[PDB]
Amino acid sequence: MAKWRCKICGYIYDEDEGDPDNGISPGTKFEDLPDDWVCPLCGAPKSEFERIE
Ligand SMILES: [Fe+3]
Repeated sequence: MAKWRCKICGYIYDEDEGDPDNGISPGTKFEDLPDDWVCPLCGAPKSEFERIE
């Protein structure tokens, strides 16, 4: 699946790994993250992410 990178801090959301610490299980698409999900490292919104893969 895709990788999305936070432009502010470089954190990569990997759809194959999800974000289990915030209740997002492996295999969840970036589009299916909650509208108000933020970068776990810097707090930037989804609008600051771009697909890198
Ligand atoms: Fe970030």
